[PDB]
Amino acid sequence: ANGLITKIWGTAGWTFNHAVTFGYPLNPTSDDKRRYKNYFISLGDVLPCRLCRESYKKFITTGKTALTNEVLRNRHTLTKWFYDVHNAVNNKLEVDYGLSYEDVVNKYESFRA
Amino acid sequence: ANGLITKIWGTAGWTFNHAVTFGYPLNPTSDDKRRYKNYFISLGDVLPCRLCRESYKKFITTGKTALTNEVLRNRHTLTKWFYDVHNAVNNKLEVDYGLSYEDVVNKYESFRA
Ligand SMILES: Cc1cc2nc3c(=O)[nH]c(=O)nc-3n(C[C@H](O)[C@H](O)[C@H](O)COP(=O)(O)OP(=O)(O)OC[C@H]3O[C@@H](n4cnc5c(N)ncnc54)[C@H](O)[C@@H]3O)c2cc1C
Ligand SMILES: Cc1cc2nc3c(=O)[nH]c(=O)nc-3n(C[C@H](O)[C@H](O)[C@H](O)COP(=O)(O)OP(=O)(O)OC[C@H]3O[C@@H](n4cnc5c(N)ncnc54)[C@H](O)[C@@H]3O)c2cc1C
Repeated sequence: ANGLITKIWGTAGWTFNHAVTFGYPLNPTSDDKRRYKNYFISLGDVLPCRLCRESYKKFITTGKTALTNEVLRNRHTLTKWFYDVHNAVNNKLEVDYGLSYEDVVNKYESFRA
Repeated sequence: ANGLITKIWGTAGWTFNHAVTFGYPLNPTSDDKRRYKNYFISLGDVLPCRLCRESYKKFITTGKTALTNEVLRNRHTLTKWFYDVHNAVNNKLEVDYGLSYEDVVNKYESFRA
């Protein structure tokens, strides 16, 4: 019983991590790509819910949600990828917020510093 | 121009990561220690704020907030360590919340699955 109910960390986890993708450079270096890739892989090892970890790991290594080098090309590809991952999880949970990738871009860019 | 104002990611970041520490095993294996250690080091590479990343990296490599092997001993040590890191950032920002470690444990344990 090492897991915590999603009520406390679920949304915070999504918001923080979407913000992370929007802080990615428009034109990243080889180091930026390596660092962010390692972060998102490690993220799967620490989600406070076993089933969540298993599902996440499956998503980032299969289909269009797979974390590949193409996903790390730029801010656009990284933000789109995580957006897709979030939708993949939503669908598995039988929900769909009908939010377009553009709605998300407009939302997070409103917080650009 | 890659940063985001803290209003969107600050609180979410603390909440999600404190939750991560409470999901850590009571009696971790060498593998668990390595995986969580790598995650918390990588977290410093992706905060969407330049000086925030620098401060965090300095906090986890020096002083009482250093991420040493002892911090990874068990759930108690890892959760206390991140509570200390949060207080270190608070002190740097001249913010005082007065929350005790016991208050934090009570809050997150109430969501124990
Ligand atoms: C990596 C990760 C894996 C998870 N895996 C599981 C799991 O396997 N099983 C389980 O029970 N729970 C899982 N969760 C939790 C879950 O996805 C929810 O956070 C939770 O069920 C709470 O639901 P919610 O309806 O508040 O919405 P969230 O999905 O918490 O609410 C997110 C908010 O973001 C918006 N949003 C919706 N879709 C998108 C999108 N595609 N992009 C950007 N914003 C969007 C809306 O504004 C919405 O209110 C996971 C969380 C994370 C962070
Ligand atoms: C690693 C990291 C580094 C950051 N660096 C900076 C920075 O350099 N400059 C800047 O302006 N902002 C920074 N921020 C943001 C900042 O820490 C706040 O999140 C933000 O100012 C909003 O403040 P808030 O009052 O909601 O409090 P947070 O500090 O967001 O609010 C956390 C909430 O957690 C609780 N809490 C407070 N202390 C503790 C504790 N020790 N342990 C557990 N819970 C506690 C209270 O319930 C509180 O409402 C950083 C965030 C992270 C996640």
